[PDB]
Amino acid sequence: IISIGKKGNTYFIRRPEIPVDRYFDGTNLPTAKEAQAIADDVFSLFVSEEVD
Amino acid sequence: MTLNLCVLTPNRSIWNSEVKEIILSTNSGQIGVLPNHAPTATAVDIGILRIRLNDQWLTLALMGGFARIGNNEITILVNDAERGSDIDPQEAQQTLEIAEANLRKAEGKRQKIEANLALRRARTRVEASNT
Amino acid sequence: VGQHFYWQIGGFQIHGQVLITSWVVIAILLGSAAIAVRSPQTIPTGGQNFFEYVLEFIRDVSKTQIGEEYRPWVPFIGTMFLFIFVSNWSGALLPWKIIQLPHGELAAPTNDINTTVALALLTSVAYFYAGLTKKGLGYFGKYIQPTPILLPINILEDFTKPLSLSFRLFGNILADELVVVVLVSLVPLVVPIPVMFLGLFTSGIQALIFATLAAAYIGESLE
Amino acid sequence: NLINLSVVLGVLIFFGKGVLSDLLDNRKQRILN
Amino acid sequence: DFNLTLPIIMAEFLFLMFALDKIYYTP
Amino acid sequence: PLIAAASVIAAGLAVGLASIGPGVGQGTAAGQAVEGIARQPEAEGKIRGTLLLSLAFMEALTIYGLVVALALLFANPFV
Amino acid sequence: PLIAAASVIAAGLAVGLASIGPGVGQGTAAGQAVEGIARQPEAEGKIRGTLLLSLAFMEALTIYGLVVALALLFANPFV
Amino acid sequence: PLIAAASVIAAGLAVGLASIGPGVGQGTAAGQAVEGIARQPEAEGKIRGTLLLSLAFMEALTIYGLVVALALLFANPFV
Amino acid sequence: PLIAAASVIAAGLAVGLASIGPGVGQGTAAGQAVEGIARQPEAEGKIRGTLLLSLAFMEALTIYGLVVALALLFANPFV
Amino acid sequence: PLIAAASVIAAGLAVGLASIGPGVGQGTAAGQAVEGIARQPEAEGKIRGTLLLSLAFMEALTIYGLVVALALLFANPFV
Amino acid sequence: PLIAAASVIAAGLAVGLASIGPGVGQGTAAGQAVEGIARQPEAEGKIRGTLLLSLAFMEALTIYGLVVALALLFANPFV
Amino acid sequence: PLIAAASVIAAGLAVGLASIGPGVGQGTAAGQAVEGIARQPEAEGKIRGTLLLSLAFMEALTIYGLVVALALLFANPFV
Amino acid sequence: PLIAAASVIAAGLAVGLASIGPGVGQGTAAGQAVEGIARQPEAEGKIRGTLLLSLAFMEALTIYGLVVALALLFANPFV
Amino acid sequence: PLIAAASVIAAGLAVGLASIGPGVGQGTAAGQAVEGIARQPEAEGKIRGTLLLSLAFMEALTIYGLVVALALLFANPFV
Amino acid sequence: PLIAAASVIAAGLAVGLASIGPGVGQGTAAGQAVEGIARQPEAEGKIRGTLLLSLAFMEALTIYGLVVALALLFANPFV
Amino acid sequence: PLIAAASVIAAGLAVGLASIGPGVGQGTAAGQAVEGIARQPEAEGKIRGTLLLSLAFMEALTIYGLVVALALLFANPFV
Amino acid sequence: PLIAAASVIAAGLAVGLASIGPGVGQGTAAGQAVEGIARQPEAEGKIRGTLLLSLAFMEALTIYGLVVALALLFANPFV
Repeated sequence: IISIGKKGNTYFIRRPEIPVDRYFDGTNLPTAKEAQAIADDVFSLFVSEEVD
Repeated sequence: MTLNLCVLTPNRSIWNSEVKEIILSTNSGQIGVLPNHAPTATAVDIGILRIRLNDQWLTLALMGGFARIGNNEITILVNDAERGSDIDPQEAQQTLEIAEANLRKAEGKRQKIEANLALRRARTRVEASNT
Repeated sequence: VGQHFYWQIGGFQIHGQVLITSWVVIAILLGSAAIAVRSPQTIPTGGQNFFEYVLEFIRDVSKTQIGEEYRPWVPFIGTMFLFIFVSNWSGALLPWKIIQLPHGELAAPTNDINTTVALALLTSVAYFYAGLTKKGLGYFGKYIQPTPILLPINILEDFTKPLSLSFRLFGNILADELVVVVLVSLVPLVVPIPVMFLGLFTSGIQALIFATLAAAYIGESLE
Repeated sequence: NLINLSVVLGVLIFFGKGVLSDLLDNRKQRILN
Repeated sequence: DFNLTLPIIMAEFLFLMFALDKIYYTP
Repeated sequence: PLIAAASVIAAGLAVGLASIGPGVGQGTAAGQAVEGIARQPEAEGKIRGTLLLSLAFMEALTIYGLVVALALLFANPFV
Repeated sequence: PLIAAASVIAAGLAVGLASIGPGVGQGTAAGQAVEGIARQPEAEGKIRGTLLLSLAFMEALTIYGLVVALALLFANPFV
Repeated sequence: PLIAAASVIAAGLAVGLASIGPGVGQGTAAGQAVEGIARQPEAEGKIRGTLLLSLAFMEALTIYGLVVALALLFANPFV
Repeated sequence: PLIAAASVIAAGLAVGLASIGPGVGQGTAAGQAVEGIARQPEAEGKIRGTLLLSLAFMEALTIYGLVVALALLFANPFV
Repeated sequence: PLIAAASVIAAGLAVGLASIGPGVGQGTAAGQAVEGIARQPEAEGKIRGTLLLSLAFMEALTIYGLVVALALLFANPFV
Repeated sequence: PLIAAASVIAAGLAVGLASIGPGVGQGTAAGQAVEGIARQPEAEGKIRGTLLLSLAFMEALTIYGLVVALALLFANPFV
Repeated sequence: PLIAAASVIAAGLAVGLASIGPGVGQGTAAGQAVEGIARQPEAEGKIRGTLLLSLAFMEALTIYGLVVALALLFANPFV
Repeated sequence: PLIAAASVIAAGLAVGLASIGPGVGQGTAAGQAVEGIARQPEAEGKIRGTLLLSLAFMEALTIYGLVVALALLFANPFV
Repeated sequence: PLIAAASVIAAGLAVGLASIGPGVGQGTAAGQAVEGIARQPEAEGKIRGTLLLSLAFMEALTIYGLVVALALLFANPFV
Repeated sequence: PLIAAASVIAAGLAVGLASIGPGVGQGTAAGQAVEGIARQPEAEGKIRGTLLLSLAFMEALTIYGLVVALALLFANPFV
Repeated sequence: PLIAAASVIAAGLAVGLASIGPGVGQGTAAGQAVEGIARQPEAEGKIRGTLLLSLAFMEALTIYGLVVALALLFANPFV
Repeated sequence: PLIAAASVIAAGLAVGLASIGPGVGQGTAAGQAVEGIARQPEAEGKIRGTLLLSLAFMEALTIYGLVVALALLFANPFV
């Protein structure tokens, strides 16, 4: 699971029963560089067929 | 003497103006484009969009995209573009060194694409000192 | 029609057809040095506007190719380049018809074998003299060995690389020679003018190609 | 050999005086700047 | 016809090369 | 003798083949030239420059076989 | 005499072997030419000016061929 | 005689077969030359610089057949 | 005689059917060369190394045919 | 005798027919190498080490015929 | 006389026709190889392994014709 | 006899026209081999094996001519 | 007599000319084969289920002409 | 006799020229089969079906290689 | 003697050059066909019905030379 | 002698040179045909109508080969 | 007689050399035609028009020499 909001990742990091890693944050504006960071991580996560 | 240039991006429209030449860098070619060009559809990726306006040869570096570059009304659907001299030299060189720090990390085939994109961020950044 | 000799004996039967052509072209080339630029200037002048463009062009085609040690070979590029393309001008352009030398036939320096083989040998032993200082003084011509396929080689190629550029200019000067003479041997002068410009094409093109050719040999020679 | 070759050479060298002025139009640029 | 006409002319061309190199290239 | 009888056939075969290579040469040259012109009718001066440039090379390749054919029949050294 | 026979078969094979090159040349040239006119018809002035300038060199090659083949067939020194 | 016949046929075959190959090569060379004069401003110096080089190299390649042809014709070492 | 008549045809056929191959070879070697130079107008620094190394070595390939052809004419041990 | 003529022509054909082969392959490999350099200038040493190896194998195939050329020319234990 | 004069021409045709195919082969193989190296320079080890493998086996294909060319002339059990 | 010459020329033709094909084949074979296993650098499980099988089959093809080379070289049945 | 003199050339031409087509055939087969297998790490022997079969069938193409060559050489009722 | 000489060479040229087409043919089908199974090895059954269904006639071509050879060799109707 | 061995060589060259033509056409049609079943095995019956229709036509293209062989070999109308 | 042997060698070379082009034609047309059902497996209503036909036309080209085959077999006009 | 042998040879060569070209012509024409049927069946009337007209003109091309062959043979006012 990928978390995108800091409220989200703060909820997520308390419970590791759900397999969760690689959380990021873009707040008050989705900046093109932050959306590109999300794009980079999810594309590099898909280039391995581990994740479909 | 020019074309209608529209370099777009997800949340912005970076540089809509008229310029003599367009030297966008694809993977297979750094296709120089200039007025009355026949409609080509390039897959423009990492590299500088060197353009030569008659004032000066102001360069802009784009992280990737696409360009339905046709008859003087082109739309270079760029992923991420930083126009002109908005990029800063010393921070760009330190960013290249940090990209080297991200280049040597780990992990088989999963993370090497992020390593590639960090290297290519550095290739975007080399434009700054060249600007 | 006869490219062999002038009967100028020098004890060992030397060809004067090389001699007089080489003399006249060499003389014009060295004597254009002060047409208007005997007192040169920062602000370009009469002969300066000729010479400095050639010098900068030579630096362009050389420093890229020759390498870090560009300076000891700046004469090497310019002499061969200017001399050869101006002598090709004199060979394809300068007429000698109504007055004929009783011994031989003279139109060009590079016509005879000796001229161009001498120039080629010059460039190639200049390559070897470059490799003298700029390679291991044990092995300079026969240095490299891959997984053995090149055991007699890297010297067999440079045996004939001088022969390569020599014959390169051989056939190309004989080319314009024959093309000029045959159509005049056919019909009066005014008919081949459509292709005399073609004969002038390669005559003007030989400049840059021989410059970058022997300069590529010299860029190999940096090592 | 002289006649036709010298006429086409005159064509060449008149265009070539023009081209030498065109080379002034390249190096005069740098020396004038 | 090789025998020695080619180096006999090559030596004078070499002298030309060096002297022309001086009188033109150095200034 | 048959020196002329073989000179004629040699020059014929020469001038026959001497136009093959530069033929398809000038062809694909013009093909890519006109493709570049279609892509840009603005650098056309600097395209036709490079078109003349190589077309003259091949039209000087053919005159090689031409002058050999002429030095066989008209300006023959042997007979 | 057999020399004239050799000259005739020479000229035949000369004008035959001549135009294989020029044919495919004009072919690929005109093919890419019209497919480029499809991309941009507003360049046709210098389209023709370059097309004709290459076809002129190809036709120069093959008229060189034909005219030599005729020089064998017509008044020739060796016959 | 027969020596002259076998030499003139050699010179004609030499010029023809040395013309046909470098012509086809020069063709694709001018094709790739213009491949880039749609990329005008990065091209008119560098493309011409390497193109004159390569194309005069191919001119040399066929000139090697030419000089052999003229060696057979004019300055025959045997005869 | 007939052995010299075989040497002379050997020389011309050697130079022709030798240069026919390196011609289209180095031509297609250009075929991507100045295309790639137009693509990347900055790496000529080692392009003119790697090519012109290739071209010097195929230049060697055809002057192999030359050092055969000329020597078969002037200095042949047999005739 | 007759065997001498057969030998010199078997050398003259051998040079060209062995040289034509690796020529076009060397050309294709050189074009691909320079295109590689131009698409990825961040690969220089690998491409040079491969293209020199290519030149090595091709010139090997050339000398593969040139050795029989030398054997026919200079020293046949029968001729 | 005819047997040796045919053995020598057989060796000539053999060394001519043997290396011509593997020439184009090794060249096109290394051509695709160097573009593969340009695209993916990382796994270069087994890549060059395959390269040298196939090139050595084509060297075997041509050394067959070579040992023919030599063993025919030198150690001949016919004459 | 008159058959020994026809036998040795048969061997000379056989091994050469045997070797011409394997080379051109192994060319595209290895070229697409290195290309595929360079693009995808990991899954060469049975691929190096199948490369070796193809090279074995084509080396078997050319030694199908090498057997004829021996059978036309040795003092074997009738000639 | 000419009987075995034609039998040997028959055998040579038979094996050489049965060796040419199968060569390039098996080669393009192997090239496209590694194209196919190198992309998808599927059951590589299963994907070879067509390649190895066709390679055997092309070897059968070869062995046809080869056993005809052996029947011409040894088991010849004519000579 | 002369028929006894001509029979075997007719047979060999027949088998060869009937073989060379099937080689490059079967190669294309094999390679496209592997490239097709590379897309997905889904059916594979009717893929081997069309493969072997074609291969029936592609080896019928091999039969026609020597059916106009064995009738000459084994029992020549004229001799 | 003359006419008999002539008919023999005739049938030889006949059914030699017969099978080559469709010998590659069958392979190309099958290579597109296996791509057919690979891309879509949906209309396998119609693919293969069109397929057998093409391959039988090529089969008959070979039966042309085969029936003229059966006419020439045994049921010779003249001889 | 020279009366009817020419007729049969003419028939042989006729049916030989007949089925070389029609074969490649059948192959390419049938390949694109089955590509038709590779992509759109629904036009088989007239895909069969243009695959049975137009291959009937390519055969109609070679039924002329049948004509010149059987024209001399049944009744040669002269002999 | 001493004539009409070359006549029947001409007819034989003429039918095959007539069928070679139009064969591959109809091949590529019908190939792109059935590719057109694959791309759309809506203009099937114009498809049939162009296909039939092209291929009929191909048979016309072949008949332009077939008439020469038959009139040559049957009752030609020469022989």
